[PDB]
Amino acid sequence: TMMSGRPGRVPLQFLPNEARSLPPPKLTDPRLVYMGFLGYCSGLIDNAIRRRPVVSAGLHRQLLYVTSFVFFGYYLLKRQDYMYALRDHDMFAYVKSHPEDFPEKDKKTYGEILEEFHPVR
Amino acid sequence: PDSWDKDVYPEPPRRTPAPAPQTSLPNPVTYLTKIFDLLVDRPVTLAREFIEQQHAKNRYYYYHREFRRVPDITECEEKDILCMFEAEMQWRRDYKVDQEIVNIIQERLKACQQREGESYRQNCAKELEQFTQVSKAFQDRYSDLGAHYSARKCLAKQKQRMLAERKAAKEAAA
Ligand SMILES: CCCCCCCCCCCCCCCCCC(=O)OC[C@H](COP(=O)([O-])OCC(O)COP(=O)([O-])OC[C@@H](COC(=O)CCCCCCCCCCCCCCCCC)OC(=O)CCCCCCCCCCCCCCCCC)OC(=O)CCCCCCCCCCCCCCCCC
Ligand SMILES: CCCCCCCCCCCCCCCCC[C@@H](O)O[C@H](CO[C@H](O)CCCCCCCCCCCCCCC)COP(=O)(O)OCC[N+](C)(C)C
Repeated sequence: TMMSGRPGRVPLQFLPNEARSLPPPKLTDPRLVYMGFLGYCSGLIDNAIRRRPVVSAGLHRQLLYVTSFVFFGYYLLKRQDYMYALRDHDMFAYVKSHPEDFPEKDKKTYGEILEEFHPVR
Repeated sequence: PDSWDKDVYPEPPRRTPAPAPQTSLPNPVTYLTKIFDLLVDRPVTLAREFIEQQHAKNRYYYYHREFRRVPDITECEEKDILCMFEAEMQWRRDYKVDQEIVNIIQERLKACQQREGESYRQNCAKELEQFTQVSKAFQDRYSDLGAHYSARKCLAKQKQRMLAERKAAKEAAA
């Protein structure tokens, strides 16, 4: 468990207060659109299984499928973005605090770097 | 003609002997040349004159792209992706230009052999030496880079060649 037991972590909290400082996902996000597509596919499969006209019947049910999937997808995207931001924050802080472990290296140009040449013949 | 550059594509002056007939018989070649001029050359010349008149009314121009020089892979730092990209693109353009240079020299060689005809072995030695030198330099530059050639591989080959030349010079001086 990498990020479990991280200091200051409130248990059973889907989204903490420190995640409110990040940009929320746009409602037209491609991932949100894919969640809506999954909901629509679920509605079509429901119609097919219950032997109703696949594209015609149950418009209210299909709308509920799409809306529920988009709702949960929006919240899931927020949590995913927050966790990745947390990982980047921790990695940067550790690199900053351990310079002897992450030292800057002098950059040698390719004129000074010697590389062996292997002909193709 | 002004279509191409005479200095880039040289042609020796053309020496055509004057006709010196010794018989009273008519020349079928002369008669057929007159017929060809009367029936073909005049109509095609008139057609080209009309076409060129139509072209001169819509005269527009196009230009030759110029690329400014950029630092090469020697100047680029290690794993500096942007400088590496610029240098690699420049090296590829230089490779294309060198290929076209070799093509021009080869065209010189072929045209000279055909023009000289039966005395090509002696009269085309000047163009053979230029082709030999250009091909030697081009081969040393881009001989065995491979299918996935790159500026880094060409630089590594040049470093190997320079090290070999330095070692040979040191051994000779020893
Ligand atoms: C549409 C492209 C989809 C691409 C993939 C995306 C994922 C799948 C789509 C979501 C699920 C769709 C529904 C599934 C069940 C369909 C059942 C059916 O009959 O459907 C016929 C149904 C119409 O027929 P119906 O009169 O309602 O009822 C006829 C009876 O069902 C007739 O009943 P029956 O008793 O005659 O049925 C017998 C038939 C029953 O056969 C089926 O039911 C086959 C279809 C279901 C199989 C599983 C589907 C996939 C589920 C997810 C799995 C992963 C998908 C990706 C896989 C990738 C690798 C392959 O069984 C056989 O033929 C057995 C032999 C073949 C077996 C071996 C082949 C199996 C292939 C399985 C994979 C198929 C994947 C592609 C999807 C194909 C269907 C759309 O047509 C559709 O549902 C068409 C699709 C929906 C179109 C919506 C259009 C909306 C308006 C335009 C929108 C424009 C774009 C939006 C933006 C705005 C632009 C302006
Ligand atoms: C003022 C009061 C306001 C209160 C507001 C509510 C605060 C949050 C309340 C949460 C609900 C009450 C508790 C009910 C159970 C909570 C479950 C959830 O909220 O907890 C989170 C859990 O969230 C879930 O784990 C994330 C669900 C993700 C669902 C998708 C999984 C990803 C699959 C990848 C493909 C996705 C495909 C598309 C999916 C639809 C974090 O809990 P955590 O203490 O830390 O877990 C400890 C165990 N660990 C450490 C091992 C993890």
